[PDB]
Amino acid sequence: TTGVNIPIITELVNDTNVQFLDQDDDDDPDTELYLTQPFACGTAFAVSVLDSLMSATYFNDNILTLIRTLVTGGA
Amino acid sequence: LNILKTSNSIKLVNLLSIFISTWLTAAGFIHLVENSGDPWENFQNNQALTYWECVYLLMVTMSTVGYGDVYAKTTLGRLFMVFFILGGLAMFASYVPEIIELIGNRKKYGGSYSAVSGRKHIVVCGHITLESVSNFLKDFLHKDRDDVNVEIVFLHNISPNLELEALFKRHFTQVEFYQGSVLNPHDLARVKIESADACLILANKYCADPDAEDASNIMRVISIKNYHPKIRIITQMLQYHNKAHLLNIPSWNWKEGDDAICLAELKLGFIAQSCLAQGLSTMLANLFSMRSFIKIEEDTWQKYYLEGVSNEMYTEYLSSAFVGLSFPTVCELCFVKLKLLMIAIEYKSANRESRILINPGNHLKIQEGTLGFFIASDAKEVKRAFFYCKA
Amino acid sequence: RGQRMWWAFLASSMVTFFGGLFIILLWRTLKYLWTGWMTSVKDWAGVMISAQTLTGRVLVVLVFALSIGALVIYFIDSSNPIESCQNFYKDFTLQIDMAFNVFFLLYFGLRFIAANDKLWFWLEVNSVVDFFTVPPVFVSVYLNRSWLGLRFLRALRLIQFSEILQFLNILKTSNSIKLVNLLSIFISTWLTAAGFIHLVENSGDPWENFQNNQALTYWECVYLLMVTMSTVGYGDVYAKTTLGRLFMVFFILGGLAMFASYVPEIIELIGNRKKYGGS
Ligand SMILES: CC(C)CCC[C@@H](C)[C@H]1CC[C@H]2[C@@H]3CC=C4C[C@@H](OC(=O)CCC(=O)O)CC[C@]4(C)[C@H]3CC[C@]12C
Ligand SMILES: CC(C)CCC[C@@H](C)[C@H]1CC[C@H]2[C@@H]3CC=C4C[C@@H](OC(=O)CCC(=O)O)CC[C@]4(C)[C@H]3CC[C@]12C
Ligand SMILES: CC(C)CCC[C@@H](C)[C@H]1CC[C@H]2[C@@H]3CC=C4C[C@@H](OC(=O)CCC(=O)O)CC[C@]4(C)[C@H]3CC[C@]12C
Ligand SMILES: CC(C)CCC[C@@H](C)[C@H]1CC[C@H]2[C@@H]3CC=C4C[C@@H](OC(=O)CCC(=O)O)CC[C@]4(C)[C@H]3CC[C@]12C
Ligand SMILES: CC(C)CCC[C@@H](C)[C@H]1CC[C@H]2[C@@H]3CC=C4C[C@@H](OC(=O)CCC(=O)O)CC[C@]4(C)[C@H]3CC[C@]12C
Ligand SMILES: CC(C)CCC[C@@H](C)[C@H]1CC[C@H]2[C@@H]3CC=C4C[C@@H](OC(=O)CCC(=O)O)CC[C@]4(C)[C@H]3CC[C@]12C
Ligand SMILES: CC(C)CCC[C@@H](C)[C@H]1CC[C@H]2[C@@H]3CC=C4C[C@@H](OC(=O)CCC(=O)O)CC[C@]4(C)[C@H]3CC[C@]12C
Ligand SMILES: CC(C)CCC[C@@H](C)[C@H]1CC[C@H]2[C@@H]3CC=C4C[C@@H](OC(=O)CCC(=O)O)CC[C@]4(C)[C@H]3CC[C@]12C
Ligand SMILES: Oc1cc(NCCCCCN2CCOCC2)ccc1Oc1c(F)c(F)c(C(F)(F)F)c(F)c1F
Ligand SMILES: Oc1cc(NCCCCCN2CCOCC2)ccc1Oc1c(F)c(F)c(C(F)(F)F)c(F)c1F
Ligand SMILES: [Ca+2]
Ligand SMILES: [Ca+2]
Ligand SMILES: [K+]
Ligand SMILES: [K+]
Ligand SMILES: [Mg+2]
Repeated sequence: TTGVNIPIITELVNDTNVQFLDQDDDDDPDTELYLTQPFACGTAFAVSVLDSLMSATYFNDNILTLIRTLVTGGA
Repeated sequence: LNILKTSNSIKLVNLLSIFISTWLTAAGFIHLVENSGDPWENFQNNQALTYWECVYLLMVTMSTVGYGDVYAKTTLGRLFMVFFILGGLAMFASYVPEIIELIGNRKKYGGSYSAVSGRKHIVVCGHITLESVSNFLKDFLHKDRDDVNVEIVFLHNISPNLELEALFKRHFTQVEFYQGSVLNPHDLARVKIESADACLILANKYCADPDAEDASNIMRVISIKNYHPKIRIITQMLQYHNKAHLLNIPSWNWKEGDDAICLAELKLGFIAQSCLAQGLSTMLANLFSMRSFIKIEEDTWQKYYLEGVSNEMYTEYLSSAFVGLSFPTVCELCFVKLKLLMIAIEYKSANRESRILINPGNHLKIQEGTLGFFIASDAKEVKRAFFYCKA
Repeated sequence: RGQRMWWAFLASSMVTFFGGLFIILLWRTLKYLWTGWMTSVKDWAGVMISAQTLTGRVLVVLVFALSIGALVIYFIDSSNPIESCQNFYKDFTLQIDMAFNVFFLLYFGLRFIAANDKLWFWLEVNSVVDFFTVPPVFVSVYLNRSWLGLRFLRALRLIQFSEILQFLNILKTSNSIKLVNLLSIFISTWLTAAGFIHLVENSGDPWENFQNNQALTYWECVYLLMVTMSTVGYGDVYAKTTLGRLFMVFFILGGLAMFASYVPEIIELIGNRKKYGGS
């Protein structure tokens, strides 16, 4: 067959390039990253989305512990 | 109140407010002191001035014009004038130019491009500079071509300088400029790309790294094709192996016409061909540069070399009179009669097929509206063919 | 003498510029609410406006010459009183002048056709100066009496030299263009400001029924403006009327920056010689 169904995960350093990853997408440089089709399909990823982790850590006591256990498998 | 968000607006408002406030306040103080008198002299020293006159007095003093038509006469007035001369002159010297500078940041090349019904147009983007633009225009609008109607529309990211402006003025009718960028999917609509004949992409041949330029051009191509699926595109490229990346675009249909030019491949090809017969490279490279006839009298080799370079290569269909004929017969007949050199013809079929030179009998004239290549002085002379009746 | 007719000439220019603005704005809105041979005509006018053809070349030069010619007429007329009556058939002037303004009217028509957005063409400096200079001549020839109103704006046509020179393909480098732009702008501003001061000063204040007029000549006005713009300010000659002072304030705000930023650049651009060239 063809190679359109191959799962792919990619990491970007500048978010605005996300418009190029897909062809049947409604590209526009105004919508935030969390609305673009590649993100909501769980295909792209950028470090920029983790800036929000600061404030969430301060209010709730020990979220950071929970995330590490759930992700890195053993803390 | 969120009315001011940017930086230039804040700077401008601050300067204006401070300047006007200082001016009016000092004028008021002079008005008071002058209309009244000095107290110790029992207010016997008064002078008559209106507020507007006081405003006028200060502007002359700050500017240093010093007309001397009106001036303060009281002790307090003179004292205040001395201290204000020490103070406000620096403000006037270093504020007015700032405001004059901040106003006047107008982008001259906004706006869009109206579309004219019944007339095609193209759009050009990429590495734009004086030399490239001049060469491109000089070749594109040459008169040896048949009369043309297309309108060129540039689109770049850096505002032009004076010489380039002068060039645009000299071609005021056929050339228009706009400022923007291809990657922004608003500028494309702003230049009405959805109804355009084609889209060229110049490239910077003299680059530091060939691969970065290729990546940038591929990005431009994918953005344009994303905006509009079906549009002719012509692109320059700097490495041979990078050409394969173009085929990965899902809608790059070269079969319907989408051509890429690889400079390295063509250069090496010309040189290699010259390795067989000398001078072939310089003889071929003159068949694509539109030049007119030049006549000289002094009997030097230039007198013949220029007659040589006056030629170009064109293409046109063939008259119906050549149905059942052999390629050699057709070629020699065209030569002797029309003074035209017919080098090669394509073969119409279910698939694309072009033959260079054909022996007789092997391939008679198909006469299926066949297309033939030619060499001539200008496009006008080629139309002598396709009209060949029994005249 | 008699009743002053200055109101008519000022009226004729005003109604044209606003009336033209109204009809164009209305017609655009009308088409919004309700919802080729023309192209060929526009193309011919554009070719004629530029210097593509021989016929284009001759027309532009005439505009260059007649722009100077109209200005010289203004200098001569400055000496005459502000309001006066004359016979059209008797005087050599006002007949040459009438001829010139016919030509400027036509060249306005061709320039109008080739524009893209008629509104932003209408709101252009050359268009507005033509609006304020042309109709008064016809009004004057009809009424047989003339007023020296706003005629000083003819000096503003010197701006277009930098462009009607490039069209002929004479300026090519990046220094001659800079120099020509600076010179033309500077001289035009200076002369037009002098003309306005002349008008306002020789005429009186209107509400005071022209009882505070001060007598000045055009050269004196030019000299006054140069002295002020250089921030020297002798006390011998100065504006006295209210409108004069009011204009002088804003001109002090602008022209000082103009002069102090332009003169050094011109001085530097000239004199860029190769002191050791030769053979
Ligand atoms: C506004 C603030 C900063 C206070 C400023 C105070 C001083 C700078 C001024 C304000 C009032 C002035 C006084 C106003 C009036 C007089 C009367 C004057 O004598 C007369 O007019 C005749 C005798 C009389 O009137 O009794 C002598 C100066 C003196 C004391 C002035 C001296 C200077 C004074 C104190
Ligand atoms: C530094 C700024 C903030 C204030 C400056 C104030 C001075 C300009 C004033 C304040 C008090 C004034 C003095 C107050 C009173 C007199 C007496 C006066 O003598 C007379 O004319 C006799 C009759 C009378 O006393 O009025 C002569 C001026 C003099 C010295 C004045 C001179 C001007 C002075 C020093
Ligand atoms: C350059 C811009 C930003 C500021 C210019 C400031 C001055 C040149 C002008 C602006 C407003 C003018 C004022 C507007 C209105 C009046 C009221 C006017 O009142 C009368 O005419 C009444 C006289 C009477 O009742 O006897 C007197 C002049 C005055 C103070 C004007 C004085 C001169 C002012 C301060
Ligand atoms: C802010 C800009 C657009 C205009 C600034 C000026 C205006 C606000 C006008 C409105 C009222 C005018 C004033 C009305 C009356 C007079 C009295 C008039 O008295 C005289 O003729 C005195 C003798 C002389 O001026 O030579 C002088 C001008 C003046 C102050 C006018 C100056 C200009 C003013 C302030
Ligand atoms: C190249 C162009 C821009 C002209 C540049 C020079 C002008 C500014 C000068 C040159 C000769 C001058 C003229 C020379 C002599 C006279 C006659 C002179 O006559 C009177 O004084 C008449 C008095 C009267 O009867 O009312 C009036 C000024 C005038 C027209 C001058 C007006 C200004 C002129 C046109
Ligand atoms: C800068 C732009 C907005 C133009 C502004 C023009 C006004 C300042 C002028 C134009 C017409 C002038 C008016 C024209 C004629 C008159 C009649 C004039 O009265 C007389 O002619 C006789 C009065 C008497 O019998 O004493 C008084 C001034 C006034 C209203 C003038 C006041 C000033 C006006 C409005
Ligand atoms: C906004 C720009 C483009 C133009 C600004 C024009 C103003 C400077 C002019 C327009 C009308 C003028 C006013 C028209 C008439 C008068 C009445 C005039 O007084 C009289 O005629 C009689 C006074 C008395 O009774 O003694 C004093 C000047 C004044 C206020 C003028 C002051 C200056 C004004 C405001
Ligand atoms: C630098 C090149 C382009 C030559 C420029 C020539 C002008 C600067 C000359 C030519 C004719 C001259 C004018 C010829 C005659 C007169 C009338 C003359 O009348 C008087 O003497 C009035 C009373 C006085 O001011 O003493 C004043 C100077 C003036 C305007 C002259 C001003 C200077 C002008 C315009
Ligand atoms: O100047 C002043 C004006 C007044 N107003 C009344 C004037 C009446 C005049 C009557 N005349 C009738 C006939 O002619 C027309 C007028 C009062 C005190 C003054 O004295 C000041 C002073 F000495 C001083 F030093 C300072 C400061 F700068 F220090 F603050 C001041 F602010 C002052 F006000
Ligand atoms: O200036 C003006 C002049 C005249 N006629 C002058 C002749 C008067 C009669 C003959 N004179 C009598 C005695 O003296 C000597 C001979 C009429 C109205 C005017 O009013 C203007 C105005 F108020 C204004 F504001 C503006 C501007 F600001 F818009 F520019 C103007 F352009 C104006 F023209
Ligand atoms: Ca996309
Ligand atoms: Ca040729
Ligand atoms: K000074
Ligand atoms: K002085
Ligand atoms: Mg055009």
